Formats: sequence, structure tokens, C-alpha cells
Amino acid sequence: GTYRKRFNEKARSGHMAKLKELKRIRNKQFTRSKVSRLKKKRLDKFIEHQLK
Amino acid sequence: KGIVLEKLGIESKQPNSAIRKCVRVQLIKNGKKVTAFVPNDGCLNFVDENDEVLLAGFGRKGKAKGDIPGVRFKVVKVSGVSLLALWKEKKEKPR
Amino acid sequence: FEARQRIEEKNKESSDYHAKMAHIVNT
Amino acid sequence: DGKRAINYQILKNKGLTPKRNKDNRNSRVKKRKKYQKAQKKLKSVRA
Amino acid sequence: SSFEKQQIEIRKQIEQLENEAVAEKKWSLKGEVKAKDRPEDALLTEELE
Amino acid sequence: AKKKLHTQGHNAKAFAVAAPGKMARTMQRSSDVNERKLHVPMVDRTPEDDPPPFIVAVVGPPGTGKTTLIRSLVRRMTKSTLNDIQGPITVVSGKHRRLTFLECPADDLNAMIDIAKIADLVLLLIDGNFGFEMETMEFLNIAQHHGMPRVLGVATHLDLFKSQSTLRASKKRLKHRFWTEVYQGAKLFYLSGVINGRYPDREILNLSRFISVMKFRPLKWRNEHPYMLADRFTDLTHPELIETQGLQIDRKVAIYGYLHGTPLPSAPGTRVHIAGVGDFSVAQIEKLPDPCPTPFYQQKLDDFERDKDKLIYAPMSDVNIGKLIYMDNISPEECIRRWRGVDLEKFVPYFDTFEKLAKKWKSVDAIKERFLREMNAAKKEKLRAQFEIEEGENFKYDTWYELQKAKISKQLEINNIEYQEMTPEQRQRIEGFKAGSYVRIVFEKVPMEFVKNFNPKFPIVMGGLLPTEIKFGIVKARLRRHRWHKKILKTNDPLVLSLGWRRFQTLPIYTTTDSRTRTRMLKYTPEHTYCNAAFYGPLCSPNTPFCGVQIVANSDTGNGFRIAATGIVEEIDVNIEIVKKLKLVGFPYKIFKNTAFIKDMFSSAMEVARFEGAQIKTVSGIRGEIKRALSKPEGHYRAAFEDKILMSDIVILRSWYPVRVKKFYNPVTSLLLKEKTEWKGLRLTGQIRAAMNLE
Amino acid sequence: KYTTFQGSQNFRLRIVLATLSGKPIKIEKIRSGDLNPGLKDYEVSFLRLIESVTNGSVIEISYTGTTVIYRPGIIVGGASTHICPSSKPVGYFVEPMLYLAPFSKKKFSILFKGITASHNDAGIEAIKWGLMPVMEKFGVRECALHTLKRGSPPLGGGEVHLVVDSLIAQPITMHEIDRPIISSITGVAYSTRVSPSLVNRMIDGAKKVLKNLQCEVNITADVWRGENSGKSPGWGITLVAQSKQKGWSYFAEDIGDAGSIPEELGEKVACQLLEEISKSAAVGRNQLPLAIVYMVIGKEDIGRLRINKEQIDERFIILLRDIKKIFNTEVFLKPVDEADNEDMIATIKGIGFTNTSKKI
RNA sequence: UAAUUGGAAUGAGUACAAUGUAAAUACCUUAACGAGGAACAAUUGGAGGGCAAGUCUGGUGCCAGCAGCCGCGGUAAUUCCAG
Repeated sequence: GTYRKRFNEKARSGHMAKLKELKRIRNKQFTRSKVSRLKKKRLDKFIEHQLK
Repeated sequence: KGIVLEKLGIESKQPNSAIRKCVRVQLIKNGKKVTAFVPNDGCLNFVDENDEVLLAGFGRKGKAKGDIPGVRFKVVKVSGVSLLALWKEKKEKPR
Repeated sequence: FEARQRIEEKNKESSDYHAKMAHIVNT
Repeated sequence: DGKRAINYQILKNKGLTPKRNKDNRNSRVKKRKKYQKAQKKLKSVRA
Repeated sequence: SSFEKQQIEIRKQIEQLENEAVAEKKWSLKGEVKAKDRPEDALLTEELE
Repeated sequence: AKKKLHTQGHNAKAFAVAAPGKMARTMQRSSDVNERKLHVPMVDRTPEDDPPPFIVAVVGPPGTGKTTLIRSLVRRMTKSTLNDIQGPITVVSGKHRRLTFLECPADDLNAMIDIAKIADLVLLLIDGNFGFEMETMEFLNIAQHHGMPRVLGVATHLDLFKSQSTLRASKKRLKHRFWTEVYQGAKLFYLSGVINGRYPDREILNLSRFISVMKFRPLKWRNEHPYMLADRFTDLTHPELIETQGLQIDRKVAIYGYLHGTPLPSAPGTRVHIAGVGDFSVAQIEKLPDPCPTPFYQQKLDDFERDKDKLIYAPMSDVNIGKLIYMDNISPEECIRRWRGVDLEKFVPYFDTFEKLAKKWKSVDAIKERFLREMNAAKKEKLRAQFEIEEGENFKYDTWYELQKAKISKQLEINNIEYQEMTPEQRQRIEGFKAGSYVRIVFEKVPMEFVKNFNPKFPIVMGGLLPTEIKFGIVKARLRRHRWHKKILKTNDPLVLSLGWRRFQTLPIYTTTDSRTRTRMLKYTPEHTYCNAAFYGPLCSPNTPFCGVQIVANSDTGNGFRIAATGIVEEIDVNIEIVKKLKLVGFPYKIFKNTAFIKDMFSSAMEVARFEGAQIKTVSGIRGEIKRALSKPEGHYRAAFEDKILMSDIVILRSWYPVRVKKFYNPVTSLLLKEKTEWKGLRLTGQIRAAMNLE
Repeated sequence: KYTTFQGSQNFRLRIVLATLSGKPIKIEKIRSGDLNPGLKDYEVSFLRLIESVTNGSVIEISYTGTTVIYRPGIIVGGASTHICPSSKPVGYFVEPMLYLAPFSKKKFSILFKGITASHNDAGIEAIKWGLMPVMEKFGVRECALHTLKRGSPPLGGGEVHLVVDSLIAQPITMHEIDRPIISSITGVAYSTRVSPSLVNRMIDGAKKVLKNLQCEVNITADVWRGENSGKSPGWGITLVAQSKQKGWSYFAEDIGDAGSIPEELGEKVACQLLEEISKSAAVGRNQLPLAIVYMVIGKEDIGRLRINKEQIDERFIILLRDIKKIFNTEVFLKPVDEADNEDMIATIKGIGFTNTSKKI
């Protein structure tokens, strides 16, 4: 469980920064909220409909 | 744990029946509302409304003559004290 | 006159009774 | 004395017990009074 | 006094409820009301269902 | 299992747990701990800024000694030995905390019932040698029904016991006995001795520290009714009024205390009830600076300006449009003329003429504000704006209890940002003397008995009465014999009961429901369960718990248990039709097959005619009807049964006779009385017979 | 007999506010400067209505008819039928019941018989689309008002049926600090015993005036004929603007006159709609006393309501001077920060109010 | 199986003393005390019936069904299917 949701983010801020470097290097090879997201999908459909 | 919403089957004529024992309790962790037997009808005097009850599993082994299937649960403690402790006059209901 | 009251209310308190019972059982 | 005393009811706190035998009190008697009762039955089933 | 005047008429009232619990109850408040216990022709006046 | 897992976008199989066992076993245990945390949502209504002193009330048997116990706690918190403590006393114990001790009288249930409605925290001391006396047990039962305060028991007389082994066994017994009465896991502190007139510092320090972190929960009754404890009592009358009228006057009385609970409204004229005197009303409301100010609070006052010696307070013991609106001299015609510079009975408000309006409303361009690359961007923005207006409510926590709790917490600070803008003048009237504002509220028409017979040793509280509560209707309550109390309760037999802020005896009546078709009265109480009941008296809210007693006179107690009846109230009206069953018996004097002539049930042949067609039944269980009044004797009648009645058989006709509720009412008026114990009200039916020597 | 009001002004309002408070009032000098001094017939008829719904209320009229004593009882209610006298319409009788509607011991199932419209008082359409929506926002959910038979002056013979089933403990604490944006304009045009063509003509006039505004305008065309239409002919229209997001409705109404132009009346009410909206903020001027009361008799908490100074008239102050004489509640008024308009936020600490009468 | 009886026994506890222990406490010892149901008062679940001038529901009489802490009086009142 290298990546998790800690009780306090601020305490583990130094560790989180350190964890990000390890995660980026391992996942570098590949690279080489929903309610707000629902509005984003709706807005794009609405803009496309108006343009059409 | 659950909150006593209302007491079903108060209007039943026939005392200590199966329709009479039912209370409708909503669970606190989900808001799902559900019915539960309160054993030995004279117990119904102890539960009133909004009375913090513990529900358990009823889980009978073989059906009776007048039982109501779908009553999944039984009530054990109310306001922290046991109904069987109340029914035997050991403890008293705290408010 | 009291016969027509004692009968009519007792019929209402049974005709309201089976409705309140059957509304429990189906639910 | 002026100081009010505990009643035996509120001391042991046993409310509404159904009536019981004297012979559940000592298990080595109920074993005795069972076998001595279940030896009379043995004289009645067979000889 | 103000409070004493209330407590006198309570004490006036307190005797009447005491002197009713002593007394023989009304014919209708009993059970098994036989037609010699109650006053003659009093059943029609009371009116019960 | 192969394609079910792949249906989701992320590989379902890739995410798994190293141990099934630990994950599963820990998951159930954690969930049980949570469910336990959840409790039904409530409201606090006590201020964050200025909290009142949490009232802590020492109680118990008198011969143990609670005066010397409270003197060994105030001398370790303020380092100032006191003497002859009487009445309520306030002491600052911390940088923000300041508890208020209150020695109850042990002898008076009239004050023991009184104190448990207001005690925020109750300290109960039970003699170690004598265990629990009746007075402790009686106080615990009354406190639980009204609303459970935080209890911190203690056990004096621990030193006496000769053998430590016997003493340890006794401590376990009391600790176990205490758990059943209160909540398991709560331990009462033990004090070894009072050799120096005070307890050991180490034991007292732990007790003082344990009380400091109490964090008392909010009682339902206390967040609905504004209440206060009277700090110091003051009569404000001219002695010339006293010398002329000659000690007959009802005295103008100023009283002093800390408000609690809910804001007591500052318009003078709210009615408010002294516990044990009667229903009064406020006359003048004034707020003065509190004697005891917390050091953190004092620092703030000192900074604005730019008391260490006295750390305790024991007085009883010896040392715009709106302001244009709310005036009444202004006419509302003048109000708008003052603001610019009609009857409500008609519903449509005053318009102008259609001549003036059609010329005005040619263009709708005034009201068009209220309806619904750069250019493109603008258009997009507009669209977005409309989308938010079109779907905002629908578009806008993990646990339901936490959420619905946000319905309270967001409701709290929307008072606070509202009250803050007001705060110097408007907030006080809107604030209406908020809890802990040390208020000076004065009275009128307080009787002469209250000032003459007064001692500061007994408390006096106020109950801000709701307009629900001010009336007098017959209430439908339900109650049982309190199972400690030996005899069962009787119908129409007076019972002192504490309903709301009031203590009073009334004449109840104990009324079952014959399978919910009516309200039949019993004659007694069902000796182990709640029966539905009724009694005259003051009115209250439904779902209010009361706890009624028998003889409260300390002259006549005996060793029986005093609390006899507990229960809640269901609903309230002003009329309940209430029915006693009576049956008319009769005897047959000539039978036949299937037809009887029954004598001496009805007196006249006209009396039968009021009753014909009535469904008569017998002892034996056969039914019938009564049909015609027999003529030639005046009383009898023919009645057709279903089968041959005997001669040996007794016909009974069921019937219902309505009864009434006797409208006696008697507030206890306990501390208006001189002796203040042994207040004697209406006697029981059994007691009067012995006095009058009847059988 | 302790609070005393002068004059016959807002008479049905003063019986309401005494009834919810439970504070006894005595209204003296009612129409004393008249050739027929004292109460009218319907004001006596309205006092019979409060008696029928409240058990225990004591109502006393002096023999000059100018002094009315009222010690209020608790709201019982139940089901009954009130006869409305032909002076005032059935809707006028309905409005006081709505204030006490969510608080009764039982359900209000009150049957009203009489004339169902007038110039002054509320029509059936106005109460259904104006008063009912305000009740729903507070928390009166299962509230309704059915029409059996529609009447019209001068004979009427119409029937409405007030049915209120939500029996709540207090109105919820409303916060409306935003002017609601009108989504649609909906109006109902009714007519009894007359030509169906007149109703169509009324709709044409309203649409023409409202054609400039860009919003969906739908007017339900309701035509009544036969015994159900009523004893006397007549017509009227009621127009309602509404906002879907906040469920806020604004309305205006009028009825037909003895010889009126139906093109004009359809044009007039739509002008009276937009004139009402132009003076409005989050309520109407005829919806505001229903909502001012519900912030007062709501629970012990600050509510907020965004209102406009054009609403504030002589009539609005007499509302706030009847509350202070009963409930003693100052209504704090703060300016808004929007510099384009003169809106003010009406903030009220509600008096802690319950249901005395509801069973648990 | 017993509705009168009969003497024996024993520690649960209380407790000199010695023992124990760093000192205490308990245990192991052991003077004096300490058992008849009305104690020195075994529990926690389960199977089954019965009762009222009770209530309710249905019915082609008097029955069938549900059931019954509630009856008529009474709570210093009842000894009551001994409870």
C-alpha cells in the first residue's frame, strides 16, 4: 500500500513528495468529482448541440 | 443500532400475535427502514419512539402457525439496556 | 334510535378495521 | 438506627422468577434423585 | 394571605373529595345493577348505549 | 468470472487483498465500532462565546456529610477555605471553566425532585459502610425519567472498614451495583478519611480533574425551556407599604441568576414558573457584569480598556426604516413619507389604473433583467450561466448521520454571522438574554410567605413556560406502578407528580382501551405494565416524561419507596369521554324453550321500551334480545334467547356509563410553607378511612 | 382580553395571530363611526369558522357589535362544511385557514360553499398557484385545494374543498436571499355559463402584451358549462409566472365586469402581472403576509428573505405592527449589497412554535 | 410420592492466632461465630395447557377464530391456578 489516503495529508507532505518521485519513475515507461465531471460532459454536449 | 420510527400493529386486537410485535426501525448507518420483532408483546410497553434500539437477527428455525416471514430482525437492547433485562425487572429504562 | 347507532358504528369499526389490517399485511 | 436499609429484593435483584425446586440447588442431589427415581422405572420395564 | 386564601378553598375542596370516597357509590357506577338497587324509572333518564 | 471482471474499465482481478482473513475479520470489528459512534442528531443551543456555569449538585444521605466534601473541593480549586456553606455558590475552576456547586437538602423530596430537572452534573456520595440508602436510589430514579444528567458518584466512609479484604469486596459490590443504576464502566471515586476536616489532596486532585473533562451531553428538556438558578434573593418594597398594609402585601421581588438553555425573551411579560411557589411572570429584565470572569475573558476586556483576589462568587453566604417602524406615535402614512420624502382585508394590493399601466408597460425592457471568437466565447458563457440556472438545485457525506448533522452545524453559524452584524443593540433584543447572561429579572405579586419563611439553603429555579404549557386541560398520559413501590396505584386517588417545571398533586384515572374501541377506566393499575391514564392539571408538550410520587411529606415516609408512578404523555385535549362499564342484572321468573320472562332488571314498563332490541347475554354465554315490555306486572319483559335459559341463571346486559375527571389541582407550594418538609396534601383513600375509623 | 386592537382593519389576520400564539385578544371599536355600526355579517360568519375548527375558544360580542372578545382554544379541525355568505367570496374564507392549516390536531377537510370570486379577494386559481406553492417551500408537502363546483357573482353556488394532510411541527427556516429567475409564465382562463369564444379572446390579449418577453407562455383554457359552471355567468383569468429552480410563483388576477371587454381584461392582468413582478423580490405583494408569518411562527432561528422596498407600503407596516403586539418579534431589515436595486433582507428570529394538538 | 416430624455434616462468610509477604492482601492452617425454605434466598434460555359478569373479529342459534399484564369493587386493598 505505497499509495493511500492518509488521516492527515499535511503531516505526510514530505513523504507524499518523496512517493511522487518513485511513482513517476516506475510509471515513466507507460508515459515515456464525478458530479462536477457529469456537468463537464453535459456542457460539452450542450455546446456541440448549439453549434450544430 | 437503529431509531424506532413507529410501532406497527398497535391496532391488532389479538394480543401477543405476530402482527402486534412489529416495530419499524430505520438503521442509522444507512437510513434503510426495516421491521423487527420485539419478543413477548408486554415488551412493547418499553419502546416508545426515537429510542435507540439494537437490532439483531431473528433467525427462527422452523415456522410457526401465525408468523410473518420477512421480519428479519429482533430487538435486543433499547437505550443501552437489554429488553430481557427490562422484562425481568432487573434494570430500568434510562431517558 | 340507539339500535341504529350501535349497529352503524360497529359496522364502521369493522369496515375500517379490515382495511387497516390488510394495509399492514401487503406492506 | 436512623440510616435506612437495603431490602433483600433490591439487593439480589431477582425479579419475577418462576417457582423452582429445592433440588436444582445441589446438582449431586438431582443426580441422586434422578437415579433413585430412574431405578424404580427399571423395575417396571423389566423384572 | 394570597396563598393562604387558595389553600383554604383547597382545604374546603379536599374534604368533599374525601367525603365522596367514604360514600356509597352511585347506582350506575356499580356493576350488576339490579332493578331494585337503582331508583324506579331512572333507567330511561340516564340514557346509555 | 473471466468476463464479469473485465466489464469494468480497470482490471477487476489486479486489485485484491494479500490476506482474505485479516481484511474480513478487521472489517467487521471496525464497522461495529462505527455503528456504535452513530447516535440520533440533536441541537445544542448553548453559545460558543459565553457558556453558563455547568451546575453540579451534590446529593446523598445527610449523615455522610456533603458540606465538608464541597469545602475540600473549593479549597483545592481556589485555595480559599470556606465555612458554613449554604445556597448555590459559583467558583472559577480553569481558564474557561467555572462550575457552580449546590448542596441539596437530603430530607426534602420537594427539593430533591426540584433539583434533578436543572442539575447539569450530579455528584452522588453513598456511605461505604451503609451502601446505598433510599434517598440515593429515589434521586436516581427521578433524574432518569426527566433526562439523565452526567453522574459522578463517590463513596465516603471507606476508611472505617476494619479489614482491607472485606473493604475490597464491599467496593466491588457498590461499583457493580452503581453500574446497573448508571452506565457500566463508570467508577465512583473513594475518599479514605476526613481527619483534618478535608479529604486527602491526591484523591481530591483526581476527583477535580475527572469532573473537569465531563463534557456533559445536551438534555432535550433543557434545550426547549429557558431556565435559570437564582443566585441571590431580593425583595424591593417600601417599608411604608409594609407598615401601612401590615404584612399582607404581595412583595415586589428582584431575583438574580445565570440564564441557561434557550434565550429567555426580553420583552417583559413572559410567564415563568418558580419551582415550588407558583406561576409568575417577569416584569423588568436587566443584565449586569458577571462577578466571576474567566482569566482568558478578562484579558480580552483589559486589551479593549488599554479581580485576581476574588476567585469565587457566593452572595447568599457572608463574605433606518426599522426604528421609524417600531414607534407608535408615527402614522404608517407618515412612515412612508418619512421614508420617501390601507386595509389588509382586500387581497389584491393597490395598483394603478390600466390607463397609467398600459402606457408604462408598452416596453418590457425594464423587467427583462428577471427572465431567461470573442462573440462565440461570450455566447458560451451565457449558455453556461443559463445551464446553471436551468439545473442548479438538482446538480447542487459518506454517513447519513454526519450529513443531517450538517443541517444543524450550518444552521448554527448562520445564526452567528446574523447576530454579529446586530450585535451592540439589535442582537440583545433578538438575543433576548442568551444563556449565561447574568440577568437581573424582577417580579411582582410574590406572596408574603416566600420572603418570611425563606432560607437560602433551598434552591429556586425558573422555567420559561412555553405558550403550550400555560393552560389547563386534561391530559392523556400513560404510566405504570414504579416496580420498587409495593402497593399498586388506585384510580381517583391523589398523586403528587412532577410534570414539566411544575410539581403538583392531581386526581388521575387509569383508563385501558378495550382493544382500541373505547377508553374504559380500570379501578387499579396493571401492576407490571404501562396503562393508559388521564389526569387534570397543567398542559404540556406530548412525549414529555413525568415521574409521579405518593406522600412527599417527610413526616410520613417510612421505609417504603417513594416514587410510585412514571411515564410519558401521549396527547392532550380538553375533553376525553371516559367510560365506566355498568351492567344491568336480571333474573328469569318464567322460562320456556328459547324464550324467557326476566324480572327485576327494569323498574317500569316504560323503562323497558327505551331498551328494546338490546343484545342481552347471560352468565352461561348465550345471547338474545329483549323484545316487549310485559304489561300486567310493571317491570318484567319477554326476551328471546338462542337456547333454553335455566332458572338458575343470571342475565347481564352490558352497558356503558360515562364518567368525569375530577378537576382538582394543587401545586405543592413547598417553600411557601414554613417548615418546608412535611407538606401534607390530599390523603389517600385508605388513610382517610383509618382517620374516620370506617371499614 | 389583554391585547387590545383598535379598528376593523385586518380583522381576519388578528384572529389568526391570536390563535397561533394562544394570547387572548379583545378587538374593540369596530366600525363605530357608521350608520350601521359594528361588525358586518361575514365577519360574524368568519367567527363561526374559527369556532368550528378550534375546540375551547371563547368568542364574545357586545350588544353594540363593536367589541369582540376572543380567548383562543387549540386547533382541532377535523372535517366540516362552512357556508359562506354571499357578501364575500369563498376564497376569502379559505386564506385564514391556510395559516393554521399545518398545525391542526387532525386533517383539515373543510368544504366551502358560496361565491368563488370577486374583485377584492382571492380566486380559487390564485390560492392554488400562489398560496399553496409558498406553503410547499416551508415544508407543507401534502397540501391541496380541490374545485367541485365553480361559482360567480351574484348568485354563486360554487364549491371548493380545502384538504390539507401535511401536519408539521413548524414551518422550516427559509433562506431566500436571491431574486428568483422566472422560467415560465402560466395562467388559467375560466368562464361559466358564457361563450367558449370569450375565453379564447381573453388568451389572445394576454399573449400579445407578453409577446415581447422571451419565455414559454402557456395559458390553460378552462371552460365550464351546465350545473357545474354555476348559477350566475361570469369569467376571469389568473396568470402565474414561475421559476422551476426555486419553485417561486408570482401571480395577478381579475374577473369579468358587467360589460367588460375580454380583449382588455386579458391585456390588463398581464400588465398587472408584470407590474407586480416589477415591484417584487422572491414573493408577491399578496404572497408576502403568508410568508412573513411563516418566518415568525417558524422555529427559534433566523430566517432570511430578500424583499423589495416597493412591496413595503402602509399595508406592510400594519402587518409588522400586528405581529409585534402579539409575538413581540422585531423584524430586522438590512440593505443588500447590490447597488442596482434597493432590496432588503428581512431577517426574523422565529418564536419557538410547536404543535400543541398533534398526537404522538 | 409425601403440606406434621427427627437429630447430624459443612464452607460461603465473619474472625483470635500463627503462617504467608519487603510490608501488606489472599491462599494453605485454625480458636470463637456462621442453614431450615420467612434462607446464609441458581441461573440462563425452551415446550405446553388453563382461567374472567374482560375485549376484538367472523359466523346458517349455544360456535369458529385471534387473543387476554386491562374485569366491577379495591392498592393497606387482595392471600389470591400455594408463587
